[PDB]
Amino acid sequence: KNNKSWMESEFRVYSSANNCTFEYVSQPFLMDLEGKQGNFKNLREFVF
Amino acid sequence: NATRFASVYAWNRKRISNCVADYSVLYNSASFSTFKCYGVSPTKLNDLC
Repeated sequence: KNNKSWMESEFRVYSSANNCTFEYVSQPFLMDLEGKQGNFKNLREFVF
Repeated sequence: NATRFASVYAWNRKRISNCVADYSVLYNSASFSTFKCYGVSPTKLNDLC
């Protein structure tokens, strides 16, 4: 309701975490989840 | 620089990953009481890892 930003709030994927061997934080990116209409306006291509 | 450690059987292990440690001030500065090395010189830990 206040300051949307569409940021992640709760993490429901995994309940607990332990024995962490690695952690990293990448560069800040911009994401807007607001609903849109029409053809797909963006393309994201990742190779891991 | 920690204020209080744990017991000798309770010893805590600090996990250091994706970091850079300066070993020159830990040894060449001679700010501690004593140190002893095994298999590697204290001055060789800068170029080795």
